[PDB]
Amino acid sequence: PPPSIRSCGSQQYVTSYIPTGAAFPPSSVQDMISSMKSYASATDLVRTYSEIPSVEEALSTLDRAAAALNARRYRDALKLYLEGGYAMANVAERQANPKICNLLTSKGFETLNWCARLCDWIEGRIKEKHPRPGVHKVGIPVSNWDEDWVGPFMDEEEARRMWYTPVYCPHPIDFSNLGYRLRCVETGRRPRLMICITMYNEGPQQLKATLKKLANNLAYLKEQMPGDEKSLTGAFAGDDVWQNVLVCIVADGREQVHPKTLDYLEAIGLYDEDLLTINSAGIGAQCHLFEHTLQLSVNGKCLLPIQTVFALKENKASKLDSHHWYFNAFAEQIQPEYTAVMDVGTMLTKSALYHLLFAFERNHQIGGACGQLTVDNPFENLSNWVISAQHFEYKISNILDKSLESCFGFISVLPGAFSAYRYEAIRGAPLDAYFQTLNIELDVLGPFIGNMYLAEDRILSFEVVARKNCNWTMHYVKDAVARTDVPHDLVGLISQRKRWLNGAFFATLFSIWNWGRIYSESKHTFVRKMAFLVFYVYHLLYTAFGFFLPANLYLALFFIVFQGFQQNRLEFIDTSEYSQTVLDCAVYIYNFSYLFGLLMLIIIGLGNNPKHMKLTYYFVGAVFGLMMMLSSLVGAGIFFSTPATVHSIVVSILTVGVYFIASALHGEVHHIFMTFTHYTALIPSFVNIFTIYSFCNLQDLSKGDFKDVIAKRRALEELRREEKERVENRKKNFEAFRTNVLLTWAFSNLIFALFVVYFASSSTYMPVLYIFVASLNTCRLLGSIGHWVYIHTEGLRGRVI
Amino acid sequence: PPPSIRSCGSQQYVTSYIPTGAAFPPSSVQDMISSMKSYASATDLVRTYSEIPSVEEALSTLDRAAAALNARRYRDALKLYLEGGYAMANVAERQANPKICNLLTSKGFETLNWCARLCDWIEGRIKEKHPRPGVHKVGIPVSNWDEDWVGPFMDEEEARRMWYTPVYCPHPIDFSNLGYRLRCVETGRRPRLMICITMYNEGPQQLKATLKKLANNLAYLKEQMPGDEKSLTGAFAGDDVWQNVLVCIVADGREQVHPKTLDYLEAIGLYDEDLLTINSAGIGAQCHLFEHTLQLSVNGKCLLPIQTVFALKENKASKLDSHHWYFNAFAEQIQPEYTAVMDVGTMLTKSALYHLLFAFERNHQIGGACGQLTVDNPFENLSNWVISAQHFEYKISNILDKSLESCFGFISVLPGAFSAYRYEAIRGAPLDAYFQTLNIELDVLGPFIGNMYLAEDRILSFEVVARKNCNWTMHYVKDAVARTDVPHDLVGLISQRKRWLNGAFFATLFSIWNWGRIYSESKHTFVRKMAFLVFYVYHLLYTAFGFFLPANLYLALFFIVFQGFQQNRLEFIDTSEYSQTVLDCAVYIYNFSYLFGLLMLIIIGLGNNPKHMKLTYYFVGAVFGLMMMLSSLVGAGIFFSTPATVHSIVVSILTVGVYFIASALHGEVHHIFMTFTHYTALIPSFVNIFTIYSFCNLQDLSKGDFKDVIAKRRALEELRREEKERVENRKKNFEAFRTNVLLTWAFSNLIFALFVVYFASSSTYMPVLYIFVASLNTCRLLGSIGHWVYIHTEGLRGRVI
Ligand SMILES: CC(=O)N[C@@H]1[C@@H](O)[C@H](O[C@@H]2O[C@H](CO)[C@@H](O[C@@H]3O[C@H](CO)[C@@H](O)[C@H](O)[C@H]3NC(C)=O)[C@H](O)[C@H]2NC(C)=O)[C@@H](CO)O[C@H]1O
Ligand SMILES: CC(=O)N[C@@H]1[C@@H](O)[C@H](O[C@@H]2O[C@H](CO)[C@@H](O[C@@H]3O[C@H](CO)[C@@H](O)[C@H](O)[C@H]3NC(C)=O)[C@H](O)[C@H]2NC(C)=O)[C@@H](CO)O[C@H]1O
Ligand SMILES: O=c1ccn([C@@H]2O[C@H](COP(=O)(O)OP(=O)(O)O)[C@@H](O)[C@H]2O)c(=O)[nH]1
Ligand SMILES: O=c1ccn([C@@H]2O[C@H](COP(=O)(O)OP(=O)(O)O)[C@@H](O)[C@H]2O)c(=O)[nH]1
Ligand SMILES: [Mn+2]
Ligand SMILES: [Mn+2]
Repeated sequence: PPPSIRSCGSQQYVTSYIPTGAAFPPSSVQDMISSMKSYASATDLVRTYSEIPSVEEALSTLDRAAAALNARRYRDALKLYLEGGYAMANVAERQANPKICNLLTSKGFETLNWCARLCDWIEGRIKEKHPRPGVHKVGIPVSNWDEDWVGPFMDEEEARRMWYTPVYCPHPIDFSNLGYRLRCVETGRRPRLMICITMYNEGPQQLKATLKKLANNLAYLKEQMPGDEKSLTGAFAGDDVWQNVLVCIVADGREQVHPKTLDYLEAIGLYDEDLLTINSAGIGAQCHLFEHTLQLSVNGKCLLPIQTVFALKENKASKLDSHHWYFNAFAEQIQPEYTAVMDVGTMLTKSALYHLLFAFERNHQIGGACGQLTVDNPFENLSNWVISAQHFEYKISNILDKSLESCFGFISVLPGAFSAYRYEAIRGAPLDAYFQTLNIELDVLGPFIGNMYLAEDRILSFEVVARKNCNWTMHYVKDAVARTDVPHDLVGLISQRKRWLNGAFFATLFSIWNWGRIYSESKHTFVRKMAFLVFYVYHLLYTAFGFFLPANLYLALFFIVFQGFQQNRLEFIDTSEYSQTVLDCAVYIYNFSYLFGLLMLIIIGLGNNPKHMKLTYYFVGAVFGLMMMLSSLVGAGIFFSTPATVHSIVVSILTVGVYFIASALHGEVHHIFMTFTHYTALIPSFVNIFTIYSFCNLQDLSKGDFKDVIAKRRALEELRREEKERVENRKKNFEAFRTNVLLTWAFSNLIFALFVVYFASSSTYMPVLYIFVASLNTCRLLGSIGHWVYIHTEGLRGRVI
Repeated sequence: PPPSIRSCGSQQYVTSYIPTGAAFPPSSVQDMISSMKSYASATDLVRTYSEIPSVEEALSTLDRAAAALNARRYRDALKLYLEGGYAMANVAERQANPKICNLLTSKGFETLNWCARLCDWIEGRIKEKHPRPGVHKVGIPVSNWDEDWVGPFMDEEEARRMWYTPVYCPHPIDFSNLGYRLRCVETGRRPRLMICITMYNEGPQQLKATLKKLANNLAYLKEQMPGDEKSLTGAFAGDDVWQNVLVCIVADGREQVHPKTLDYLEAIGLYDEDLLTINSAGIGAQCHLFEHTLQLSVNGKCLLPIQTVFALKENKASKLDSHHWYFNAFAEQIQPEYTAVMDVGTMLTKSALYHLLFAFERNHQIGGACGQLTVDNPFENLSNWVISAQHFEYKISNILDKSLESCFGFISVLPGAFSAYRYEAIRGAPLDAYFQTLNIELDVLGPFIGNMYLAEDRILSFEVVARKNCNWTMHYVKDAVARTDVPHDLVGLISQRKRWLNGAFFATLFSIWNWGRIYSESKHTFVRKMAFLVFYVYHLLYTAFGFFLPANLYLALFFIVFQGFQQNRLEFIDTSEYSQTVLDCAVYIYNFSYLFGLLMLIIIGLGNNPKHMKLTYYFVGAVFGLMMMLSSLVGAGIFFSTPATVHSIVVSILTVGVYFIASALHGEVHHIFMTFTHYTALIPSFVNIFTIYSFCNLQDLSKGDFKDVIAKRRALEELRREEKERVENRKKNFEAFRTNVLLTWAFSNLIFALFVVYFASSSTYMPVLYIFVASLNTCRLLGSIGHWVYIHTEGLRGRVI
């Protein structure tokens, strides 16, 4: 017996009782239903409201249909798809803009055809697996086109039409099996060189500069004459080079792309928002790819056409995911010969690609090459210290380390900007090892592999060399000069060095651990194996010395400066005078200041982000710079007051003058003279701050029934709770590992420093440090000299062998 | 002219071109539409599929309708509500269970009535603001009822029916204006005492124990005889007390409530999942409240009925939000006299509520009272050290600090478990200051107020005392013994102490800062103001001494033990012998071990969660315990070998024996004898570990068109980005503040310790420390004696004044 609940939701508050077990009489319920008439009025209103549909409602219905289809439910998907198709077909007539009307009509027809196909599939007439809407790319004219632009030759269809398609491929390896194709493959052009330009949250200026530089490089490649020994022959000839180069611009997400970048892309005819919004309504795209052959004009000069594929991912993911998409999908489809990788903003020079291709074609044994990296505008604004210090560091590191590692044909790390590979030695196992993280959950991999974040470049570099049944060796080219941009403040430098140091240390540990695979599996010449053994010994020694760097720096400064001041060993002044208070006060002040600075640095670095702590980092850097400048002045005075000796001059040469010798040999001597003073004032800051902060933030890393409803809710809740627990456990493990590593490092350094201070004197420790430093710098100088000899000789002596 | 796109979504890959500006001819489009016939087949399938609706689909449609209604869109809300109502009305007939059928029929009728009301409102016939579905509470019989249970008297309707209603109130202050009511108010009973039992992720055993203890307390209150001077008179008499007590059980979220707790609640008839799922389909409830008068039986004895309101919040929020809901909604509606707050698991004793009510009624000036807190089963399992140490700390803290602060009538912090207030001094401004965080975004409040997390109890305690135009003083009752449960391991203790120490320190700073309001605004007696001044001076001195505790502990241990060993000042052994190596080796070992331990502790505490670092914390605690035990043994030997003096014995008494004197005065002497040895072995661990880890993790804290669509998307993205930036900025500010505070604390301690070590000797520093400690302990002992005198005298001397 139903109570008086005729007005229960209408009134503000209503109380009722619902007995259980009576089940009610149906006649009373029907009488209650028939006694209410107002409902019809509401019904009429709804029937009046639903007559005219709306674009937004149709898009929402299509989105719901796509979500349901991705959820393994088809009947609701079919109903929603039919409703959306009919709604869009009705709506298309009302719109006034011809573009919008045409796009809506095409989308409606496509949706109706997909509905028919799915209905046929449900009946079992068509046998497929995981049915999806058919691929339907759309070509539209460009809004803005330059009437006055003279190029080699451009078909009207290629020149004035930009193509678009959304993709659904969840595993990019299947990008070609699902039936997707590009304009280049369809047209018959077969590019040989592919360049990937990753982009995420970047202003239009950097992209414009990169595209202009690429066009200039292509023009220079075109303009070279034939018949010369240094001229490339083959598909890279003149007047036809622009058809053999393809540029993939892989963005990282609509949510983070700078709006001005989107405006610039729309200006050059590569991104139209209306087409993206309309065509991708119900597909549920992982990415959207636009294709064009863009033409760029700067000032009064016209550049060469560039074939461009712009891929925009719906979600956000790391750069490794962008490389995954690029390499797997596009490389597997087009199958090029040389694959080049660079970041946005890397402004090349005229003669970079020519040198790279020349080296690749002539040598035939190079499994990967990298160019020299330099800072844009080093001389300009010489007042700033950080830019000059970074310029000096880039020059010295490039010359010495790259030369030495290229002599043995094993580059430790190719720069993430402007690197190149040949797509024959990285197709199989090396790429699989490159993308090991993206295919396996980090719980299975463990902490060691997981912590190798922003370091996979070294993984690929090692895998190319140690590939089984092959002998691929990396190489370094001097002339491939690429100009980047560096942070102008301390905080950005700190963050960048954090990433670089973490990746470098863990990749180096992995390489040292797995070096044996070269002898076990690879097929190299015996001389190559011996050279690799020598380089392995050198690498072990250098890593061991670099792991104990802060203690060595502290000991050197302390001993030399202060125990020459206190124990009267400075040669330009006698300190046997004074009241014995200053002599100990200097040492106490130095020790207390150093310890307090280190404590403050470690607390701040482990604690919070280094962006709001600008003043403290500036203060610590200034203190350390003053200390290092004072120590350098005292050392210079000591050296210039000593009557000099053969041992002394040999040590001084092999310790300090190796930089000047190498720079004069390679002709880059003026930069060193300009920037050595600036670099000398940041060495302790570099070592301490960067290493400590890198090791501190290592944690940072990526038609049922009621019973069915209840069971579904319980299962979903249980699964969510289990997933949350697993994520928490993984984070706990990574934090524990990073804490253990940091404790080991800090305590090893402290114990070593204390033992050396308490159980050794200056006359018994400094010779060992001098010998170690002299040995390392002598090895590096020999490597640089060997590389220069090779680069200036092998061209002429290639005729002999 | 439309291209051949008849088969575009059907095929795997289709290429087409869509010109812009032509707008297409409608005749060709219509001819293309009329040339396709297969669509009808699909249509038929949909018409066949949509005939039979489903419960889950109806619930999903209602949920979408509620979401749309909350989104200020009414037409779509009206359509979805009508569709869901019709679907549920059709579905209700098919179900077999009478309960499900009745609930579905009632929900369908309610939905249809709400649809009619909303349709009338849209036409403007009814004038309202923010229309919402009408409140409709449902009473259902309990599944399990005890046939054999003899109580005082129970109406059939009250005994055998449980009531339920979902609420929508976004601002709980409006809980009574929206028209919601409780069973107690409707029935005519007017409770006077309200008890809130917060719950979040707790096992059934704790809740069962708490309910059993509450029933025992009510029975003891009932059984007391009248006509006695110590017997309460009024609404708390016998045979009718159970009607004047209401218990609010406020959960914290369905996602985190332990399933066994839900099963237990369903067992005693307070939670039915089917009713919750069905009735709350379209309201969009912030909380769901069930009401019952539950009867509990344990073993062969039957307890007294308890009026219970169980409120379950849909989302998760802090305990402060639960108190907000409880206080505002229920206190404003019922308007009780005394409000009691306790946590789940607080097992009371028989004579707790009686003592609390007796004190409140007799004194008439107490604006809030708190009971003594103790550990359950202290003697059992005496092998464990942590439980005994916590028991000793609870006893000593309670006795001394509570007695001294109750003498001046200002308790620093009432325990979060088993506290009480009178609902006349907290109704206005004090509650507004209590809930300042929940009504104002933390950006406006700033870092200082925001960092006062888990400390609002002290805020309320201070606001009650310093209320304008009133004189309310807090009070402490000795006999209100409540037994809690304490963590058995070091890690849980560490986390709990982290929370407590953070809250305590920042609340203490706030109180010291704003103490002037008592003199400025409050209306107290002059003698009260003088007493508050004396207590303020004592509080300042104690806080100042406690801020420099680690340095004082280190100095005391170092000086006494090691500089008695090295400089031959231990009185039971002469160290003028030995080869001068041990004498300095002891000091060096002590200093190095202490510094390394502190460094490890601070790095670990700042670094990661203290749950996977169990071994390191155990090791550090063991080292510090061994050190403290050795120091205690050496000190005892020194004291017992000295020929003794009046000054020495006075210092020893006023330093150590104050604990024993106070415990013997209050009769709790056996616990101190049992647990003093265990507590002595954790003092350095307590101080260092708890303070450092508390200060390390301070960061932890809580029908449009296409152009309209594009503008909507852009606006939503911009708003989301702005919100993300604001959240990041707030987190940056809080991290910076906590880092600055930690640096200040650590560097102050280190500088003080170094200065005292280098510029002072044992004979020039220890007397000051002895004087300070003796003064503080003498003041505390005098406070305890005064409190005991008051508690044993005022009862007899109340006749005089
Ligand atoms: C730590 C050590 O032993 N030696 C230092 C070198 O590690 C360091 O070389 C730099 O290595 C990193 C590793 O990748 C390179 O980072 C890449 O940089 C490019 C261009 O700047 C960027 O596009 C990439 O994203 C980035 N890779 C990432 C983030 O994974 C960096 O280019 C190397 N620098 C050079 C000149 O090659 C050098 C650099 O100062 O210092 C040694 O001390
Ligand atoms: C740090 C200092 O100067 N003195 C210490 C006191 O702060 C501490 O007293 C404790 O204060 C906290 C503050 O609230 C109380 O925490 C509450 O505890 C109850 C029951 O355990 C719990 O229900 C509450 O949730 C919790 N409040 C929160 C989390 O905000 C604690 O009860 C107080 N302890 C006592 C016995 O009253 C004492 C305790 O050892 O130590 C002083 O050194
Ligand atoms: O989430 C991200 C962040 C960055 N990047 C790219 O990775 C590189 C980051 O380089 P970094 O900022 O270290 O140095 P930069 O060369 O940009 O100054 C750039 O090419 C970015 O576009 C990316 O693909 N995804
Ligand atoms: O998100 C939360 C976490 C805890 N609590 C309650 O707050 C108190 C936390 O007490 P704590 O864990 O510090 O000590 P306990 O007394 O529980 O051992 C308990 O009453 C919990 O039920 C809560 O309401 N919400
Ligand atoms: Mn860059
Ligand atoms: Mn508890």
